Amino acid sequence: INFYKDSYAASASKQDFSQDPSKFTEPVVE
Amino acid sequence: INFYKDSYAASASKQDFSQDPSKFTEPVVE
Amino acid sequence: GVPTYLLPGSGQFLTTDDHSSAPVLPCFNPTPEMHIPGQVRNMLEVVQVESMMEINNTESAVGMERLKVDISALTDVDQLLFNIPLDIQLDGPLRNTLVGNISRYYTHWSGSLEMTFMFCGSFMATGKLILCYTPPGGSCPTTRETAMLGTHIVWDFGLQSSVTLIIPWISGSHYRMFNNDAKSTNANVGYVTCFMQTNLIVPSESSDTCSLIGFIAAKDDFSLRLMRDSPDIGQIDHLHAAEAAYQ
Amino acid sequence: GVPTYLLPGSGQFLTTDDHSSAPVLPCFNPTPEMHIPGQVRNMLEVVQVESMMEINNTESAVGMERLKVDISALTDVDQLLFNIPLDIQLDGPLRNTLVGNISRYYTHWSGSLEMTFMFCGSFMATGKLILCYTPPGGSCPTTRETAMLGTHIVWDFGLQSSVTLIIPWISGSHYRMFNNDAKSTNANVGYVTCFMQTNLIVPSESSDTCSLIGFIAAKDDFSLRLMRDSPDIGQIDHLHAAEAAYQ
Amino acid sequence: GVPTYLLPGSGQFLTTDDHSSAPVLPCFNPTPEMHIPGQVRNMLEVVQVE
Amino acid sequence: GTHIVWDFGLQSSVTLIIPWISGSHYRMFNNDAKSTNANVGYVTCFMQT
Amino acid sequence: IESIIKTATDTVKSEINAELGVVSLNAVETGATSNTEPEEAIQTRTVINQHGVSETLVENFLSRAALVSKRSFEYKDHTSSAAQTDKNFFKWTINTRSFVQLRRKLELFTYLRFDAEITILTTVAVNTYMGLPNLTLQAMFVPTGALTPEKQDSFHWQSGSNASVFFKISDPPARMTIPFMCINSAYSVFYDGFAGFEKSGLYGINPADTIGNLCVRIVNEHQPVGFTVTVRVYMKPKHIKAWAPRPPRTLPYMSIANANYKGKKRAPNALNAIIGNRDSVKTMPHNIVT
Amino acid sequence: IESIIKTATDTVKSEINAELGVVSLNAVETGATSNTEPEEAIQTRTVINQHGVSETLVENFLSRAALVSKRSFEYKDHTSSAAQTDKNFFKWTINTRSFVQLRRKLELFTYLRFDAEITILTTVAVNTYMGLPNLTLQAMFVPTGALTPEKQDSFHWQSGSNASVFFKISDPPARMTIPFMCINSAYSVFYDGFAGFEKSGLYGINPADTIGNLCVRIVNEHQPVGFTVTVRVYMKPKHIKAWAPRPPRTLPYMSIANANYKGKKRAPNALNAIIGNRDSVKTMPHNIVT
Amino acid sequence: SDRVLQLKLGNSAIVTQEAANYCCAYGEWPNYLPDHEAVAIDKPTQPETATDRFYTLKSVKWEAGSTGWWWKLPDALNNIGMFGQNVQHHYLYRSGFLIHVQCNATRFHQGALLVVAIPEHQRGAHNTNTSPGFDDIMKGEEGGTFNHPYVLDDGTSLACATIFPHQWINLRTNNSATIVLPWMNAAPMDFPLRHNQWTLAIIPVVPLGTRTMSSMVPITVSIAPMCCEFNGLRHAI
Amino acid sequence: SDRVLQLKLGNSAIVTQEAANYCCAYGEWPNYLPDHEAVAIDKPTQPETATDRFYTLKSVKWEAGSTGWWWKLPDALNNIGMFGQNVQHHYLYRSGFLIHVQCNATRFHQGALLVVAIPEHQRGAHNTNTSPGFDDIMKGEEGGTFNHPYVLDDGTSLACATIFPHQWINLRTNNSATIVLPWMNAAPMDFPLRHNQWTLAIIPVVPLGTRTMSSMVPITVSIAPMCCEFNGLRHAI
Ligand SMILES: CC(=O)N[C@@H]1[C@@H](O)[C@H](O[C@@H]2O[C@H](CO[C@]3(C(=O)O)C[C@H](O)[C@@H](NC(C)=O)[C@H]([C@H](O)[C@H](O)CO)O3)[C@H](O)[C@H](O)[C@H]2O)[C@@H](CO)O[C@H]1O
Ligand SMILES: CC(=O)N[C@@H]1[C@@H](O)[C@H](O[C@@H]2O[C@H](CO[C@]3(C(=O)O)C[C@H](O)[C@@H](NC(C)=O)[C@H]([C@H](O)[C@H](O)CO)O3)[C@H](O)[C@H](O)[C@H]2O)[C@@H](CO)O[C@H]1O
Repeated sequence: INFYKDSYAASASKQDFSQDPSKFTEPVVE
Repeated sequence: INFYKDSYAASASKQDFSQDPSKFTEPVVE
Repeated sequence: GVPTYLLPGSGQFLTTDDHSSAPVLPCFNPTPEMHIPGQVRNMLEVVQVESMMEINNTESAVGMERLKVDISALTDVDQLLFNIPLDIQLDGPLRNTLVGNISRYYTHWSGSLEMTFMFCGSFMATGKLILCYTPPGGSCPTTRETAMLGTHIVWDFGLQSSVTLIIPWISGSHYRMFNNDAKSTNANVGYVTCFMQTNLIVPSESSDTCSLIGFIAAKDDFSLRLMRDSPDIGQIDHLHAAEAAYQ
Repeated sequence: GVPTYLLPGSGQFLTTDDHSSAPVLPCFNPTPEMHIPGQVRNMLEVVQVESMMEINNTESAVGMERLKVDISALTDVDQLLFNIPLDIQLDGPLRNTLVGNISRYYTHWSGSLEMTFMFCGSFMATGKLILCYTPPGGSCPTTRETAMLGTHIVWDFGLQSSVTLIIPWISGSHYRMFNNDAKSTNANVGYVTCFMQTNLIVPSESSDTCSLIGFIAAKDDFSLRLMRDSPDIGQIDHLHAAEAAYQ
Repeated sequence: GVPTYLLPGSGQFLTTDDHSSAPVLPCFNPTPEMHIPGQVRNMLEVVQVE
Repeated sequence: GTHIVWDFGLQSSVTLIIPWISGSHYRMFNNDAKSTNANVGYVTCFMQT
Repeated sequence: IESIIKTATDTVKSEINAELGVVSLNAVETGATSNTEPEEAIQTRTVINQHGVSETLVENFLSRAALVSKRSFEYKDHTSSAAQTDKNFFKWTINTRSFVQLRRKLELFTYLRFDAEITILTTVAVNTYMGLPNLTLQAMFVPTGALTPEKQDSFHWQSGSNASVFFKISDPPARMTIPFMCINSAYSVFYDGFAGFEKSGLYGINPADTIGNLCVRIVNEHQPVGFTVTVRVYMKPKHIKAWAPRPPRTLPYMSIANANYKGKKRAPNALNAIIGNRDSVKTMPHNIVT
Repeated sequence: IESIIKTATDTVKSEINAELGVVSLNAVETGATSNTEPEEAIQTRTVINQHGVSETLVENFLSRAALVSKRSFEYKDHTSSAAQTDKNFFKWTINTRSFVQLRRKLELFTYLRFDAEITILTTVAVNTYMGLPNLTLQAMFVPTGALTPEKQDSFHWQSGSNASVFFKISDPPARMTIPFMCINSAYSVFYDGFAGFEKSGLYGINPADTIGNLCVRIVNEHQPVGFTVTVRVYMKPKHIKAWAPRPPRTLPYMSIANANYKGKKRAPNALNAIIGNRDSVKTMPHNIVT
Repeated sequence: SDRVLQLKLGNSAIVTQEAANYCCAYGEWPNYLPDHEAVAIDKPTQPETATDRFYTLKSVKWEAGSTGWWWKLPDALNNIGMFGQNVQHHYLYRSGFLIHVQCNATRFHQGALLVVAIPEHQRGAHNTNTSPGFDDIMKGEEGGTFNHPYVLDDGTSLACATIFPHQWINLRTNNSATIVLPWMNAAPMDFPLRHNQWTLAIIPVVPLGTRTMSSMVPITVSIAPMCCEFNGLRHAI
Repeated sequence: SDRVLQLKLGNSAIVTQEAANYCCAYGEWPNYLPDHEAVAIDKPTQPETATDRFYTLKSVKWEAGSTGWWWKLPDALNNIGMFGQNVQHHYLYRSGFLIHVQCNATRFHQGALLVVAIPEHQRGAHNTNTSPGFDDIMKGEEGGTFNHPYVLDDGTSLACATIFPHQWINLRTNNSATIVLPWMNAAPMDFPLRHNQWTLAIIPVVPLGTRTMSSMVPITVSIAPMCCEFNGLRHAI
């Protein structure tokens, strides 16, 4: 919980489960 | 009350009143 | 901000408090729960399992001999065979039982007990016993005609290897308590006695002395309150290799 | 005001806590997010990229020679070429890999590995290898007929510069753990061995010794738990010019 | 009461913090706002004057 | 192999089924006991207790 | 049949039975406990039993915070101390087996899955008296087998990825929850085997069931005088699932590495006499005298 | 294709393959990783995999509070001390490169955008012992290149516009969040160039990526005795976006100003031998003996 | 009804007819490992009737001064039949067990057998700080003998061992015990050569006694593995 | 299908036909700087075919004891063609790159080329605390040679350099690598004379080997800038 006026003040955001490993494992075009 | 992001952080769960003593007192089949 | 004030008890560590605390490992995912057989959710499930009484807690009874009572053919009638003290909070034949060891983590207890005795003579061994529960008050009954005035079961162990003596919860108070006083009106459960109802009567090729294994469990009206440290384990030193955990 | 009391853990600084804290610069507007290529949201994305195993971690193999395995024509059949130890939490051919270095920030790991071997002889170089994964239990297999009883791929590198040996997750437990014990049943993954399935057969104007580059990645069933400091970097001093940050 | 715990940064005085604080004079009524010419709400207004 | 364990305490009888386990549809006599077309295998009895 | 039990069961009133057929006599040999009800044994009354069963819940029975580690060390200058001594810091492999009250309670089960709430109490004593320093301590959680620091000002205390808690002696005790960490779905309280592929490994010890390491230093540089600093670690199991109950430990524990036994010299809790002796089986030990 | 991944992927059961056409054999030379599934390599079973992936989230992987600065200084009268000494105050240009656990973790990426949560632990030791003073410290955030104070009672400590935090040693550690401050959308963890228009500038150092300055004094006038005051600064990156992963540092770090390398003298992590040596490529290093 | 019992697994069959209503351990029947609990991703071999069949061990002589007998599972079976071959050729193992313990005597004999299956019977040694070695624990098909069965060789108690899945062979009542064990491990599968999930303990609580003609009374242990799975096929260890 | 490749940019064309399916770095294609990411407010010059065209560098001799070659972008192109003139006359620069690395040999030759484009390859020096100078880093069209390519001249690793956008030239399989690089900077545009966004590294992981007639085997680097923008027009620097 955040009672500060700046949004950077908040706790860490451990909620981003989006992965795109294919930009490193398949960076090929065909 | 729990303000932590992990569910294991919570207080103890003293609410499970399910009993099955017959798996120790009657472990027989007939 | 928020106007606050600290109460008495601020900053204390009660070992029985119930609070959330800081996760040492954030985003740790514990191993998935797998079904394991035999889950216990309440210690009264264990306490209802019958386990061997050490009725033969005498000298010369060595180890496993303490878990059986040898009965023999007698030549006098109505004879006493054994008796059992009944305070599960104390040391005695009930202490190293599943009902006894879990109860001695507690101080207060209520509820009926069952005593199951298994006759372990031969098939040819016949006889009748009377298993008497005496509610407390006076001395332990020593004659059969005094003990059968209390709660009793009469058991022919001819074809029947087992009976149950229910020791019913007969107490003035809702609970009985341990206070290190065996003779207390808040503690004493009374007595279990066994008598020859007829006689152990065996033929010549059966063993003339037969054994009884006694069990005790709690029933499902059983309750335990006021959790305490167990008097059954203790230490006055550190254990071996406990220093090796610091090395 | 509000009646409060401080819990145990009040005033502590856990380095893994997760709280809002005071903005040092109020109304600071951070620079607008620009799209940058190659964003990583989860370290398992990195761990699935195949990277060179240092299978030739021997003396006289100097620097870059350690990242290839030279195979030669042999005059005996079924011959062992190389083997690979498989604990990614330990030092060995898997440690300085993308799967190895990220895993050694962790203690617990699950999931399949892939091993990709690139044959780097000439076009005229022909031959068949068998790449065997042996699940743990006993010693590393030294003969071909012992190793092919485990998981294997047979690879003709005639037109085919690469194959993949999937090392499937075959473990009793959900995770394998590092505890600084390579031979532990909770740690040991088993073995990868390579054998001449036929022979490296080159003509006179090809180089008679050919090289294999081995890769390892993790698959997408891969998981890492219990974050720890890496044993791969360390210091016993301050670095150069670190004092100049105080001047 | 309320189970609490103090965080790191408890008791600190950050000179850029932004909190309500105790009124030294309760029920003080400040002088009514009068319109004054030339109010600046943002320092970039000044910075655009040549 | 195929077995039955028999307590003859109250039980005067048991049956050991010798199941038809043969490569061929039939087994044949040819005056050769050790022939793969002839030999049925063995029945043995052991003290279980 | 599994059911929700919040109170002990009621007693129903019963009458006189005189029946030729269905049975107080059961079958022990099946391994089943007697299902004989008190209604079937004696002539009962109706009792509405309102006795709660919540204090014998396994969660309540095991979520007591219990002393698991107690380490004193000298807080002083350690230029000329022995190489055995804790030189302003100790490490501790977290176990539940060093203190026998928690050990016997956890060894009532074969399998336990719990989160470990770790509470750290620090007391300090002057080794003349000038006052007690409000010292900062670092407790760093290190995994099983991982690198632990070797001196007080080690660069392993920087905790780039290890969790460390900093706490002061004047503060409330440091408190962390360690999760259920095992690679298995439960800890093995007893492990009947070797956790290694060779035959020289330790019996009874599965390192999967080891929580980890508490590496506890004093962050402060040493004072001109010496102090004895006692760190007590408390563990409260929580979110507890327990499987397969066991006979309780009767004999005194000998070691933390195994279940070795000696017994006491005499009854009670001797090798050949667990319960204290009475004179005969017909001797009543606390007979009421009238 | 970008997707939300909260658990590791399930394994589907597979059967016997005997097919003339589509392929366990891929193309390394394209730079692509092998897409060979275990279903296509061996004959698999169905596994519903419930293993979470949240601990390898880059936010969790990097939001550990790590030691970034550790400065001891004498708290005493500095009338007659050397002009090198921290005379009751130090300044520190905030870097992530002085302590190698955080440095290697942040140098796993090319670009990082994070807010810096700064935690300040202060410990004090007496230089005979009379007790520890509850001293007030000032930590003043000063931008890169801006004016820092030159003495303890400097008039630069008035902080008309610089953010200062005042904190006591008996308090919990001082904690501030520094925002993502860079003039760019990310910090450059590695900077392949010069950040100056002449050819004499420093290589590898972009001052855009410097957070700023911690100017930390003791606010108190000096006591009649001297104290050693150790200030430890901890940085937790948070709200982290990470771009372009890199090979991890293998050789030991030499400096904080650059990526210079020496290696260790022998394997492991030597210049010509990163992994420790075995005897041959067919020697198994921890072979099970039976 | 409770006495008559017929146990057919594979090519093996057992008719006991002085039985006492078989014990299913914790009310749990053996099953194969389901997909939502599975870990090892290779397809397991489930040999069915080649392994799920009664394996009779060597009989032990029930004698007057006997203390007890124990066999550890799967270790008592790891070198027997096609179960032992699947154990030796695979890294991983999972099965249940059907244990059938057989001991008859005359109607003039007396004696009680606690037949108890102990999960994770971590044995303690007596009067020493040294843990039991590999040779003390891993006896195989021969099994071991209890040293101090009154504390179950682990400092606990024979008296409370009825908390474990057990039956009795009281020579009055019955001549056979039958315990059905499921998989009992914290892990889904296991390496069968270094870990024992169950210990069958057979203990003389009441000793063998008679006054008729003294015969050798044996105790015969027949163990059927149930729902065998084997993962991690390789060469024989 | 993967082998045949046709690369037309401006007046330049490349047909490689022993290729291995081109690498788009991080799955990102070069674009012009959009208005929501733009910073410099003057209208950029986008010279299109005058700069977005293949620039061939000097070839390097692939030899037996070769360690590796590197070129830094845009620095290798800052003095070539109309790209170099737009670099020298503008303060700001933004482009992507199409790198085409060419090396063929016979079917009797062996050798593997790691062709890897490293973003922000901050080079470390060996065995010193002094940072590399301007002359060590800014080589221009000639490029540099790896000192210790096994740690990529920055104390890391060749072995993990496949985390970067890369292809291989294995002389068995292919004779050309093709990496398509987008803009890779923390800033929208950049001053091209003091900062290198990409370093093309070309490293002999497997050395050149044959037993046929020894010919000079060259490695030819053709780099096409893609989507060039130039802001801040002034005199030539
Ligand atoms: C305290 C009191 O009112 N009377 C004492 C007598 O009880 C005592 O007689 C001995 O009592 C012993 C009690 O048995 C336990 C117990 O307290 O329940 C059994 C416990 O398992 C055991 N604990 C451990 C860790 O071994 C515990 C322990 O040995 C004692 O506390 C040690 O003192 O004892 C037992 O029945 C003895 O056999 C019996 O003689 C007499 C001494 O004769 O002292 C009275 O003060
Ligand atoms: C601790 C144990 O059980 N056995 C020790 C042996 O492992 C050791 O043999 C040496 O082990 C070395 C291990 O490699 C690492 C590691 O711990 O993983 C590789 C790390 O990258 C490296 N870290 C750094 C910062 O360089 C680390 C470090 O060098 C060591 O911790 C320093 O002690 O080592 C490696 O494989 C060696 O080649 C190998 O000989 C033996 C010594 O022979 O000691 C055992 O106690």
